[PDB]
Amino acid sequence: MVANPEHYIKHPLQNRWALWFFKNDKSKTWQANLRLISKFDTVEDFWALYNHIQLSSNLMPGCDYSLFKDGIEPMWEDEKNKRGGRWLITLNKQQRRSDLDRFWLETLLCLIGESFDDYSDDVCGAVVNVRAKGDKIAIWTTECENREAVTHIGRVYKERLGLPPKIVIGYQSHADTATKSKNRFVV
Ligand SMILES: C[n+]1cn([C@@H]2O[C@H](COP(=O)(O)OP(=O)(O)O)[C@@H](O)[C@H]2O)c2nc(N)[nH]c(=O)c21
Repeated sequence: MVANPEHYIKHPLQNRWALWFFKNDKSKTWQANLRLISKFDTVEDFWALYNHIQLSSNLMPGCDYSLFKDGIEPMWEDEKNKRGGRWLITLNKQQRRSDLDRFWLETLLCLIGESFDDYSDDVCGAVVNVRAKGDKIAIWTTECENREAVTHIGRVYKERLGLPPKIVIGYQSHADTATKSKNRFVV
């Protein structure tokens, strides 16, 4: 009689997120090809978007999805990414059907669930690149000199995906990727 079961129509997330899509439309430049699909700030709206969008393993080669916090564009040029970098995970051709979709959904849940605790503010978003040569998934962070935040993020993320502990993943600064002719950290 006292303890009435309570329920909620919406369950807000701690941050608002935006899903971006990149298509290699050869009539446009790189930046013009990076477009905002939609924003969400609740569990219900995340699942409504995820269940009704094309899987990463079904995208054409050269396409990308990105989930970034509201106000952060998924590019090195953004103020919140300029001094940052990314933890990069590389997949071979065999892993497209077996790992890509599982890894990306686990990455999305990692982000929206704030799995990095006190280093949550260092997280900017994640990107999945679908490529014929090999797929890639990355988590983008705001400051490549914050070693404690970067390595905590990397360690929690690598363990979450269930990656074998013997093969390392690297963290590349965006300033180094933008000038490539090199990893700052490994985990
Ligand atoms: C993420 N990123 C990708 N590029 C361009 O995309 C190219 C390839 O970057 P990629 O698509 O991340 O890797 P890929 O080698 O598997 O294709 C880079 O050499 C840049 O020309 C980018 N170009 C700009 N301006 N800004 C970015 O944030 C950015």
